[PDB]
Amino acid sequence: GTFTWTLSDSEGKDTPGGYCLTRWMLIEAELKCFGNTAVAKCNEKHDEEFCDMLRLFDFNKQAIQRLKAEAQMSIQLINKAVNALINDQLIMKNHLRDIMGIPYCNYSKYWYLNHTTTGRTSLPKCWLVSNGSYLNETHFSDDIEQQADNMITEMLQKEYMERQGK
Amino acid sequence: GTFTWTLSDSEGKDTPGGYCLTRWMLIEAELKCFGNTAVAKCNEKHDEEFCDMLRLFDFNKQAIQRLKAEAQMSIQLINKAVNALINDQLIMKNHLRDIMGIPYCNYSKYWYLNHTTTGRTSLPKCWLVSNGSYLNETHFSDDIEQQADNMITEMLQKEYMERQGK
Amino acid sequence: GTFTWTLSDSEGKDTPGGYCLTRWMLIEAELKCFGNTAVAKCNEKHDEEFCDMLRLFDFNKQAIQRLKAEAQMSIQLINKAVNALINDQLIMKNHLRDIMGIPYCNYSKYWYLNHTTTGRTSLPKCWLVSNGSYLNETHFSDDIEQQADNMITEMLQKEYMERQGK
Amino acid sequence: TSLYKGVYELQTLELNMETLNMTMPLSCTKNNSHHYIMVGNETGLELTLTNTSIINHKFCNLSDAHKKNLYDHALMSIISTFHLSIPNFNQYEAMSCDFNGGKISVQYNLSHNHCGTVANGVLQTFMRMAWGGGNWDCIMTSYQYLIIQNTTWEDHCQFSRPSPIGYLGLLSQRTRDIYISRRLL
Amino acid sequence: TSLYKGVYELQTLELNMETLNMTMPLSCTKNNSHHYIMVGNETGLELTLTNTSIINHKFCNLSDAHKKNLYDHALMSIISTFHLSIPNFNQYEAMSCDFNGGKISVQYNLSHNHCGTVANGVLQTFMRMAWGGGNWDCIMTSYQYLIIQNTTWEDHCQFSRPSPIGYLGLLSQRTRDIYISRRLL
Amino acid sequence: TSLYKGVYELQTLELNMETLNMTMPLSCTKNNSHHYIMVGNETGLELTLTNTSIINHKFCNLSDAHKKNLYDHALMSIISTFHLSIPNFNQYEAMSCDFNGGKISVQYNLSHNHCGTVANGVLQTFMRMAWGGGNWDCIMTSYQYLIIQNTTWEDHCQFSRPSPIGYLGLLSQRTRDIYISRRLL
Ligand SMILES: *[C@@H]1O[C@H](CO[C@@H]2O[C@@H](C)[C@@H](O)[C@@H](O)[C@@H]2O)[C@@H](O[C@@H]2O[C@H](CO)[C@@H](O[C@@H]3O[C@H](CO[C@H]4O[C@H](CO)[C@@H](O)[C@H](O)[C@@H]4O)[C@@H](O)[C@H](O)[C@@H]3O)[C@H](O)[C@H]2NC(C)=O)[C@H](O)[C@H]1NC(C)=O
Ligand SMILES: *[C@@H]1O[C@H](CO[C@@H]2O[C@@H](C)[C@@H](O)[C@@H](O)[C@@H]2O)[C@@H](O[C@@H]2O[C@H](CO)[C@@H](O[C@@H]3O[C@H](CO[C@H]4O[C@H](CO)[C@@H](O)[C@H](O)[C@@H]4O)[C@@H](O)[C@H](O)[C@@H]3O)[C@H](O)[C@H]2NC(C)=O)[C@H](O)[C@H]1NC(C)=O
Ligand SMILES: *[C@@H]1O[C@H](CO)[C@@H](O[C@@H]2O[C@H](CO)[C@@H](O[C@@H]3O[C@H](CO)[C@@H](O)[C@H](O[C@H]4O[C@H](CO)[C@@H](O)[C@H](O)[C@@H]4O)[C@@H]3O)[C@H](O)[C@H]2NC(C)=O)[C@H](O)[C@H]1NC(C)=O
Ligand SMILES: *[C@@H]1O[C@H](CO)[C@@H](O[C@@H]2O[C@H](CO)[C@@H](O[C@@H]3O[C@H](CO)[C@@H](O)[C@H](O[C@H]4O[C@H](CO)[C@@H](O)[C@H](O)[C@@H]4O)[C@@H]3O)[C@H](O)[C@H]2NC(C)=O)[C@H](O)[C@H]1NC(C)=O
Ligand SMILES: *[C@@H]1O[C@H](CO)[C@@H](O[C@@H]2O[C@H](CO)[C@@H](O[C@@H]3O[C@H](CO)[C@@H](O)[C@H](O[C@H]4O[C@H](CO)[C@@H](O)[C@H](O)[C@@H]4O)[C@@H]3O)[C@H](O)[C@H]2NC(C)=O)[C@H](O)[C@H]1NC(C)=O
Ligand SMILES: *[C@@H]1O[C@H](CO)[C@@H](O[C@@H]2O[C@H](CO)[C@@H](O[C@@H]3O[C@H](CO)[C@@H](O)[C@H](O)[C@@H]3O)[C@H](O)[C@H]2NC(C)=O)[C@H](O)[C@H]1NC(C)=O
Ligand SMILES: *[C@@H]1O[C@H](CO)[C@@H](O[C@@H]2O[C@H](CO)[C@@H](O[C@@H]3O[C@H](CO)[C@@H](O)[C@H](O)[C@@H]3O)[C@H](O)[C@H]2NC(C)=O)[C@H](O)[C@H]1NC(C)=O
Ligand SMILES: *[C@@H]1O[C@H](CO)[C@@H](O[C@@H]2O[C@H](CO)[C@@H](O[C@@H]3O[C@H](CO)[C@@H](O)[C@H](O)[C@@H]3O)[C@H](O)[C@H]2NC(C)=O)[C@H](O)[C@H]1NC(C)=O
Ligand SMILES: *[C@@H]1O[C@H](CO)[C@@H](O[C@@H]2O[C@H](CO)[C@@H](O[C@@H]3O[C@H](CO)[C@@H](O)[C@H](O)[C@@H]3O)[C@H](O)[C@H]2NC(C)=O)[C@H](O)[C@H]1NC(C)=O
Ligand SMILES: *[C@@H]1O[C@H](CO)[C@@H](O[C@@H]2O[C@H](CO)[C@@H](O[C@@H]3O[C@H](CO)[C@@H](O)[C@H](O)[C@@H]3O)[C@H](O)[C@H]2NC(C)=O)[C@H](O)[C@H]1NC(C)=O
Ligand SMILES: *[C@@H]1O[C@H](CO[C@@H]2O[C@@H](C)[C@@H](O)[C@@H](O)[C@@H]2O)[C@@H](O[C@@H]2O[C@H](CO)[C@@H](O)[C@H](O)[C@H]2NC(C)=O)[C@H](O)[C@H]1NC(C)=O
Ligand SMILES: *[C@@H]1O[C@H](CO[C@@H]2O[C@@H](C)[C@@H](O)[C@@H](O)[C@@H]2O)[C@@H](O[C@@H]2O[C@H](CO)[C@@H](O)[C@H](O)[C@H]2NC(C)=O)[C@H](O)[C@H]1NC(C)=O
Ligand SMILES: *[C@@H]1O[C@H](CO)[C@@H](O)[C@H](O)[C@H]1NC(C)=O
Ligand SMILES: *[C@@H]1O[C@H](CO)[C@@H](O)[C@H](O)[C@H]1NC(C)=O
Ligand SMILES: *[C@@H]1O[C@H](CO)[C@@H](O)[C@H](O)[C@H]1NC(C)=O
Ligand SMILES: *[C@@H]1O[C@H](CO)[C@@H](O)[C@H](O)[C@H]1NC(C)=O
Ligand SMILES: *[C@@H]1O[C@H](CO)[C@@H](O)[C@H](O)[C@H]1NC(C)=O
Ligand SMILES: *[C@@H]1O[C@H](CO)[C@@H](O)[C@H](O)[C@H]1NC(C)=O
Ligand SMILES: *[C@@H]1O[C@H](CO)[C@@H](O)[C@H](O)[C@H]1NC(C)=O
Repeated sequence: GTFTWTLSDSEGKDTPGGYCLTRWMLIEAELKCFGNTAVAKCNEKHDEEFCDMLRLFDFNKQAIQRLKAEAQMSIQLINKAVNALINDQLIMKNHLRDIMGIPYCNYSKYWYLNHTTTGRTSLPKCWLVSNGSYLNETHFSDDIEQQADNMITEMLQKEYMERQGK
Repeated sequence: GTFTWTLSDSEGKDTPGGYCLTRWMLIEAELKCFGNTAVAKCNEKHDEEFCDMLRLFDFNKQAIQRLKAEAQMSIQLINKAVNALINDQLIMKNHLRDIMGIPYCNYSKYWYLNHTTTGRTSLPKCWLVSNGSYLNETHFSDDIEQQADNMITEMLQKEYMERQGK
Repeated sequence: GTFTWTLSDSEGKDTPGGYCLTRWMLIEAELKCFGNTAVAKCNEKHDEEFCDMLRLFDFNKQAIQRLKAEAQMSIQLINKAVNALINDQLIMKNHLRDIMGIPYCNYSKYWYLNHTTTGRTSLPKCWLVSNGSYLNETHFSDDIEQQADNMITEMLQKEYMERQGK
Repeated sequence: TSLYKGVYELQTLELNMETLNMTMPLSCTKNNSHHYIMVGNETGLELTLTNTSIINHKFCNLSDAHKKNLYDHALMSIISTFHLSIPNFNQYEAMSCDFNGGKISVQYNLSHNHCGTVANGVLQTFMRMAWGGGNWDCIMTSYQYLIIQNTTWEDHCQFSRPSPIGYLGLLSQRTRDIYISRRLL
Repeated sequence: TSLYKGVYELQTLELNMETLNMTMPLSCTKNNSHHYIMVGNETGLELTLTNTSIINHKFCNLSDAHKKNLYDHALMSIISTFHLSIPNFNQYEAMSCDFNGGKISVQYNLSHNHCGTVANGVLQTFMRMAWGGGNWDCIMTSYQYLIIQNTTWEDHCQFSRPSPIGYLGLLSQRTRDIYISRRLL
Repeated sequence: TSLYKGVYELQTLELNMETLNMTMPLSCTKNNSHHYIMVGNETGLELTLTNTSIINHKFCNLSDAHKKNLYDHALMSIISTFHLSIPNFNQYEAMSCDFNGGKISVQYNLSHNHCGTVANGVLQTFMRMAWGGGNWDCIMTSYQYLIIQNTTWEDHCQFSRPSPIGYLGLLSQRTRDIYISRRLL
């Protein structure tokens, strides 16, 4: 089947219907909140590793808050929830790329763009690894440029629709 | 994988490419025909319980009509078709919400908006239950409001593009 | 889960972001290149048999190129990649149509429209078979007209949005 | 009578799932302890939570039942799905059976961390199968036995409407959490 | 020659799927009764519907065959997938085998209501695996036996084109409808 | 310091997946030979590639372990998933175990086409399980044994960060490539 977990409402009011990653979920121990535009894509896309990690973390939080946690683990819970949370085929794809020598995502590191002035961002995409090291930025700069292009096209089209409505 | 069953053509001509639920399939023993807009969402949405029940009912009717039905049951047929018919992960999500004390769907009851003047409707959404009873309307009125807003925005965009083409 | 294999970049520069089928993959032993527009549908659609066969062929080529091919076969490799490459439920649906006497796809033959002047084409759809023979062209001409109308509407909307941007 | 945005009247519908009876099994709940799964209009399974056991031996002669081939194939399929869906089942003594004459009777002894017991896995599977009404997802009851017996059709669905959802959902749970018992499966 | 909307000529293509031979099995049909699944250009399995049995014993020494480890691993995997895909198989005597020297010979005795039989289940799995050629979805044929033997590559695909679709589709069917034969799997 | 299109700054983040410890297992790599899968903050499994065997008998008393019911259920589940994920495992003597007192000790003897051997399947499954960085996808190493024993918590993740991805991905691999060893499963 397909993933189904709905993300819980973001604590931060800056992103009313978005999502916030707290200081504990990140290595740099800061707060990073992503807007409604990026998080809405997570409801329809099937190949965004970041949206699967978001669903995993949100499931973790909800389980910790609504169920009585004990140190002894309920392996069964994750065994039943896994396919409701993530696409295991994404994992298989990254494995196949690994064994074929293509750079692959190991779910640790992600990059995204920031529109300094406004603070709006894009949906983070995985920083691929290859030969035991992270790809150099110059090796995937075309994808970053393409992401910028998408962020432009979509914004102009929304503004046009706005003009249409007024 | 993903569901694939195409809905059969609606008997009622009022909804040319929509779908009609006859008096036998409903508790209110009436005929309810849904338009092209609502049924088109069922081909691409993954979290609409109603579209999974529609696929189940359509499979049932078609099997009853093209195969010689007998009282002894062919569990095998539904066993093989199930994942082609419904997203079992939707079921898993409703189970997880149930065990977490979150209001959940029992696939029994659905609500939708009706535009009296035109007769157009929205895609029915499951009426959630919690603590053994159906949610009071005031508890999820925000979702109904959201549905009205989306049906408005989409209608406006279609009218604009129409204006554009002419 | 859902398929995830990204198509490799087309060798032919005529279709910058499309895909090309070489002379070996076709019975008519010619080269057929499809543009980026048609191939982009393959990333989001779940019921396009042609996009599943494309993923199969692309996996075949990539496996032959990056792995040391030997005559003894590694069935395990395809066993693990299958659900990452194709929707097995599409197959199940075609099986169910077969056993119900409904025309079905046997993944052999595909039809598409060609805009002679420009060379742009549509995404091929499976040529259905029934009672041991291919359907006569007159039996599904309505679907071809539907495809032409949809291609017209989408084209008109792209030029309108162009006009919008300028 | 409820008007939204001044032009959208709110309306409801409820599906009569009973009409699916010929193409999928329908589960329902009579009360807390008694649940049913009907297959067609002629046969089904009664699931009872009870303190009164009906089997007093340690046998479950599945292979003899298969060879004799007297049971109803659909009911045995359902039983197999149920058993294969139990998580972490590792006490074969907890399950006893009677298949003589083609009937299907299976009894789970639930008597005894309480979470890592046969009772919890069995009760979770039962909750999934009827889906009609501890730490983490853990379930505990006061019942000493779960009994599954064949039955004829009757209008049992007083507490919840018949539905195939539990069974269809459970279909994917099969073998998902079984243990290895030998090196060569 | 066939113009639509005035400016769109209708064109077709047919895929040569035989080129997938090195990465996935290819199945094809010789005639109504005979079907094949080839693995690469060297070896494969011949499936024959026939009244003429080739095995006259009741043994199937799978464990000993695993012990000796002389068979082709891909062919044994395919055999396992086929057998695990049969719905409701409950007559182990209906399947007999010979594996001495690494050969693969498997024979299903299909002789016998006709819907609820081993014949039907075996025939549905075979029908899915080759895509060639009762109540509900039930199938019956006049053949008394289905025989599976290893074979060498030869151009056998006279009736249908080679295709991986049957095998790939059957992969998900594995163990979906098997029965429990003991309490601890 | 990296400006794109003059207005877009490229920034990065890294998730601390270790924080998932309470709801899913976390695997990490110490070095080439040693990898670990921890369950919570108290227990886990140490996986070692080695020339030094620790078991010198041919027993694996799985049924007795189930009957005795002294082991950690989560660890047994992980062991079961690992074993059921091995493709084409067909030499049961190559796997030996010790479970007395609730301990877990599992030893795969990798000594010996080289591709169609237990060593290759076990090593691919192990590589998948930790995923910490021959022909086709075939794997060969110089180690003679893979030993899996329980262990207590310590900071082991010097080479790779802890991650649940390998286990979760392997969950779907279960039973996908197991052989049939009898006619009635
Ligand atoms: C579930 O199956 C068991 C076991 O079935 C037996 O074993 C299997 C493998 C097949 O070979 C079956 O044919 C066997 O029956 C059944 O228990 C057995 O029940 C039968 C029928 O009542 C018993 O046979 C009778 O037992 C009496 C004497 O028993 C003594 O001697 C025997 C032989 O030395 C010995 O095994 C037993 O322990 C006693 O010492 C007597 O009435 C009569 O002569 C006849 O032999 C048989 O003994 C039982 N076996 C055991 C191990 O107790 C269950 O009945 C069956 N249950 C259901 C619900 O079907
Ligand atoms: C599939 O496997 C069966 C069973 O194999 C036996 O059991 C397995 C578990 C292993 O222990 C094997 O080593 C066993 O052989 C095979 O049948 C056996 O074939 C062998 C070889 O031909 C037979 O051994 C010969 O049998 C003759 C005498 O048999 C009589 O005495 C024995 C012992 O008391 C008795 O078991 C048998 O019933 C007869 O009463 C004789 O030629 C010679 O001395 C030798 O012992 C063996 O008897 C067979 N077993 C049985 C139970 O019949 C199948 O051949 C094999 N088939 C295939 C296709 O591979
Ligand atoms: C999902 O959960 C919902 C919410 O709990 C649940 O709705 C409940 O369904 C039951 C069963 O239909 C309703 O109980 C009925 O109520 C009255 C008063 O007793 C009677 O109509 C019914 O009893 C008669 O009919 C039965 C069936 O024919 C006979 O067996 C019986 O002898 C009587 O003749 C029955 O008790 C209950 O009222 C609702 N609850 C609400 C709040 O409406 C729904 O069924 C669940 N869906 C599924 C598929 O499980
Ligand atoms: C999907 O369905 C279609 C339609 O039913 C089906 O097409 C059939 O394919 C077979 C196999 O390719 C065709 O059989 C050919 O028929 C002609 C006429 O006799 C012959 O030229 C061919 O013989 C050649 O090939 C043989 C095998 O390689 C050689 O032994 C021989 O020497 C020749 O070289 C061959 O028999 C058949 O004509 C079509 N039918 C139609 C109506 O087109 C197709 O196979 C199905 N696909 C799948 C994957 O199941
Ligand atoms: C995804 O791939 C990346 C790139 O390969 C990989 O990043 C690597 O992670 C390891 C483990 O964190 C890093 O190794 C660290 O390097 C330094 C120098 O040794 C130290 O900070 C670390 O050692 C200390 O911390 C450890 C963890 O607490 C302790 O166990 C240890 O005793 C020390 O206190 C550690 O060795 C490595 O530098 C990076 N590589 C790069 C290029 O950044 C990442 O782990 C992969 N993720 C997954 C989930 O596979
Ligand atoms: C369901 O499981 C319970 C719990 O195991 C079973 O009750 C148990 O019954 C056995 C005998 O079958 C009792 O063991 C005996 O008890 C006394 C000493 O306590 C003595 O007679 C013997 O030495 C032997 O140990 C056991 O105590 C008892 N456990 C209880 C009551 O908690 C029950 O029989 C099972 N039911 C079925 C239908 O299988
Ligand atoms: C089984 O499928 C494989 C893979 O598609 C086929 O092998 C391929 O066969 C073609 C046709 O002979 C080879 O192309 C030719 O190769 C050389 C140059 O490399 C030259 O003769 C031609 O210009 C042409 O390109 C192709 O290389 C070959 N690939 C490999 C990896 O060997 C094989 O033919 C199929 N077998 C059958 C019986 O159909
Ligand atoms: C394939 O299956 C058929 C049907 O089961 C097998 O034929 C059966 O063979 C047995 C003996 O092995 C016959 O039983 C005997 O029949 C007579 C009385 O009818 C008598 O000699 C004995 O008392 C015993 O009952 C059985 O009748 C027969 N069934 C038929 C013909 O329908 C057949 O042997 C199997 N093929 C192979 C290759 O094993
Ligand atoms: C395994 O992961 C869990 C979940 O992330 C960790 O437990 C959590 O640990 C954090 C950091 O110590 C706790 O946050 C702190 O809690 C209190 C207030 O509640 C206070 O000291 C700080 O303001 C901070 O918020 C968090 O509460 C705790 N969660 C639970 C449910 O206990 C755990 O530390 C991780 N284990 C390992 C070995 O890393
Ligand atoms: C792991 O597997 C290896 C390879 O099978 C085991 O070594 C093998 O040990 C057996 C005895 O247990 C040796 O067989 C004997 O060898 C000589 C003649 O070569 C003679 O004493 C007997 O007639 C018998 O055949 C076998 O050669 C040997 N294989 C090797 C060294 O490659 C090893 O014991 C296993 N490890 C554990 C811990 O069980
Ligand atoms: C069914 O019986 C149990 C008690 O079973 C008894 O105790 C077991 C431990 C074992 O020894 C059995 O053989 C015995 O028959 C009832 O549990 C009681 O429930 C009440 C109400 O919740 C509670 O106050 C008591 O403490 C419980 N007693 C024990 C011993 O746990 C249970 O209620 C019975 N179920 C029904 C529906 O009546
Ligand atoms: C672990 O030991 C192997 C050798 O194992 C021996 O040979 C086997 C065939 C079998 O008989 C075992 O019981 C024996 O113990 C080491 O493999 C050697 O590796 C080096 C370096 O790669 C290579 O040059 C040698 O040819 C290998 N020897 C053989 C016999 O293949 C391996 O390196 C050892 N690993 C460690 C970590 O010490
Ligand atoms: C790692 O090695 C492979 C060959 O093993 C090589 O193709 C690749 O370029 C190397 N990685 C980098 C980042 O250069
Ligand atoms: C049902 O009961 C739970 C506690 O058992 C309570 O938290 C919940 O709010 C109740 N549901 C409703 C809708 O009031
Ligand atoms: C094939 O034959 C069946 C009856 O055998 C018939 O119903 C069907 O219509 C035929 N096929 C076509 C395409 O007409
Ligand atoms: C199928 O072909 C085989 C092999 O030539 C032949 O023996 C058999 O008679 C054919 N079967 C039918 C039903 O025509
Ligand atoms: C079947 O396999 C065996 C073992 O390799 C071989 O000797 C035999 O020739 C094969 N049989 C056929 C008919 O090809
Ligand atoms: C890997 O780490 C272990 C544990 O500290 C150590 O014993 C072993 O020497 C290391 N192996 C290698 C190859 O460095
Ligand atoms: C693990 O965490 C629990 C709280 O969840 C705490 O009681 C325990 O001491 C921790 N164990 C270790 C070894 O740090």
